Amino acid sequence: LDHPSPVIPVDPDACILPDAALCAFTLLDSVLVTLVQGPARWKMQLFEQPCPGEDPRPGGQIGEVELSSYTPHFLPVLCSVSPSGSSGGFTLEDALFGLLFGADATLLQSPVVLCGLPDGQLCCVILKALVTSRSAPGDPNALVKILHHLEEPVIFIGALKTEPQEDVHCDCLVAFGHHGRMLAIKASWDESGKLVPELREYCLPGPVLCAACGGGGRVYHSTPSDLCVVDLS
Amino acid sequence: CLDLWREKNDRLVRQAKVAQNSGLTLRRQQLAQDALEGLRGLLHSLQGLPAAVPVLPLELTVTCNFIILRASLAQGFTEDQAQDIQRSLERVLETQEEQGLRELWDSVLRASCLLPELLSALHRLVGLQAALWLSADRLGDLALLLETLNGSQSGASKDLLLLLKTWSPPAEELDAPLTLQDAQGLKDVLLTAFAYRQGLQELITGNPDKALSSLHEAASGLCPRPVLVQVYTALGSCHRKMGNPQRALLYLVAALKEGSAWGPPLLEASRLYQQLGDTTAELESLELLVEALNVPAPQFLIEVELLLPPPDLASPLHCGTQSQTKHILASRCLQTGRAGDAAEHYLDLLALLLDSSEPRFSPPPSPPGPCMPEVFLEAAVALIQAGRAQDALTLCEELLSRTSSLLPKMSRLWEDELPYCPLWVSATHLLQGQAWVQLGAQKVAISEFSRCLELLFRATPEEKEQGAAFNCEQGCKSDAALQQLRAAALISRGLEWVASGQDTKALQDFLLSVQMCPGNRDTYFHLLQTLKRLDRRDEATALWWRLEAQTLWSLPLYLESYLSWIRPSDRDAFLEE
Ligand SMILES: [Zn+2]
Repeated sequence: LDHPSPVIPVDPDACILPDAALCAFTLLDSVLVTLVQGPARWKMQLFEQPCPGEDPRPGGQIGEVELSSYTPHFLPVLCSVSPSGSSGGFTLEDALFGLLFGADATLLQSPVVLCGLPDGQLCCVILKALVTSRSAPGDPNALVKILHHLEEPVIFIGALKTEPQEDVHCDCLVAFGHHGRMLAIKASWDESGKLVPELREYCLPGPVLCAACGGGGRVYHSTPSDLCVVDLS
Repeated sequence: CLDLWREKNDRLVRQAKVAQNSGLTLRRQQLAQDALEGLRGLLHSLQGLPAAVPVLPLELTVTCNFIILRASLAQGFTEDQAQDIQRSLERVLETQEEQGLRELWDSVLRASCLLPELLSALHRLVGLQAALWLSADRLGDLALLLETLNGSQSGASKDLLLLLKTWSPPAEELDAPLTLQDAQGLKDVLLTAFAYRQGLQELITGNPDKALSSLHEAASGLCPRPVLVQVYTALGSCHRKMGNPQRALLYLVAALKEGSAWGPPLLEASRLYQQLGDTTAELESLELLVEALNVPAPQFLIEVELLLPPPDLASPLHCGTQSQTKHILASRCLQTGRAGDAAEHYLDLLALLLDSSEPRFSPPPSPPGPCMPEVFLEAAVALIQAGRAQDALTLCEELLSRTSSLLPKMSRLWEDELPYCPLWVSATHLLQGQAWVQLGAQKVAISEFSRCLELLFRATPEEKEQGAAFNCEQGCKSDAALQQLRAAALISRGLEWVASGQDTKALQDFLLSVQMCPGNRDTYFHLLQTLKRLDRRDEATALWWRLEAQTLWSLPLYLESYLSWIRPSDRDAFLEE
């Protein structure tokens, strides 16, 4: 951003990993999870990213996978969901973390990556579990799993502090369809002395166009008519 | 006009080859993608024409250089290249003389049997699409195509290897528009690559004798060192299966020497020493392999690696990462009875997995292995047998600390099959008990055993009604694991009533264990010892008869090692008394 007419064209010297088929990508602390359209089956990749201020490099690919469920305008979306105790993403709270990603993720204290795809279904992949090689190829049916099948494309995934009563230990999971199926999840531990998941498929109006998250369970979304707002708090 | 297009083709081929030979990781791919856009735009320009005679062998030279540099960059064949072949094939067909590739090829090869002087490019195009069918595993109709290319009366030869041997390259490739690679360079590649693939496929299906031939064929000829290494290791695997130890070792040593990547050799070595029973050498191979795996160019050309398949689990060339093998070592160390050492390894494993924030990630064991709570439990079992029980409590307590939020709230405790608890939680109370036994605390021991027993009966672990996570599929679901663990904790309790001098309560627990697993015999030793102490005759003989009426499948490892640990050596001697 220092970067020693006010317009400045970029020279291809600045290009890093020109994979030229990559549809979406996100970042965590020291890692650069990307997601690249191959042929029919889309494949997630995972790179290093050198922590010291050097030539800004990717490094050599730690891992890949194949999102076997996806067989194709709408780019997919990625979200990091690290837990508390372990970053551009969202940190969940431990009870929820444990409900959704299980003991493995809890114990390794592993970030998790939620990919919503234009297909609709929204799959998660554990990073620590995603280390592979040419002698050790990443097994899809084991390594990538699928929370929920929205019927419709996916626009936004987030997390919210309901019960507010930067590092906020969110409690709520939000997904959002193009056509306006919102879906929220939260942890209960109700009724049997057992942890249970709270599903809600709400149904807002409209084609939704964008979404964000504001202090305390409010979700600013934008139908084609006007900037609307929803509260879960 | 065709002079300019051909000069352009020559320029982009020269550019691609300069990129291949020299450069760094970026500038290589930058010039390569520039050349790729060039050949794409030139293919569109050439397809702009109706394909007459003099544009054809240029269009095909472009098409060949395009699919080549496409798959070399994409790093794998696919179907876009096959459809571009179909395009070039319709361009051949509509010039001189629709349904599917086989009959299309038969008609285009019929047109080549009319001999237009472009057979050097047609055979190269056949080479590329044969490579495509091979990497896509479309072996049957590929034999049909090459059988149509060569004489038809050699059709009884269904085996592909002889078919690729008879398939000649058509010409010395005279001064045509320049190309990146010749049909001979494809011939050598297709031979070794199919031979390799076929050898491994026959290997997995239990013909490690027939495999040797195919692999020697794959060895003799064009064989890049990386695959020569994998071949040798496969030969070591074939020898290990047949029986011949010394040839096996010889192949493995050769593979180590030639190789810069000597993991799968040392894994096969270890599986060999396991066959011979040289446990110390086995462990030493794996010990070496860990230090080995501590250490971690793509040419614009079609090589073998692009064609070789990613390996499976049955292969001898499946070698996981440092962490999945440090777990193999520690598992075999615990399986053997070197528990002091096993404790050190397991603390190094958990150190890798949980001190993983900064460096490159070290993964937990694969799914067919243990889940991550079973790794902590095996760790605790190992430190218990080492005589380090005060550490196996800080282990179990840390496991229940990090997963508190998962554990049930035990309000069902008041209300007392329906509620849910995974086995690894019960098992932790069981081990946390046996830990107190070894430190000599009768009260809290019987307490902890009882808590485990409660969780096993007033809850079900196999509640796969609601799929809430990455649940444990296999290790913490097995009914054999549940019944053996029930019996284990009942026994582990019964002996504490005996140690404290409450033999009637002990008797009750051993009876229940007998009711649960009547084919374990650890139960019976303890039961018959008690009845022989108190009221020998009738009940003792009655249970002999039960045993002789009676007279392991897939347990988890932490449970196997706990049972092998508590059981007494003088069992069958007493069982024959
Ligand atoms: Zn398990």
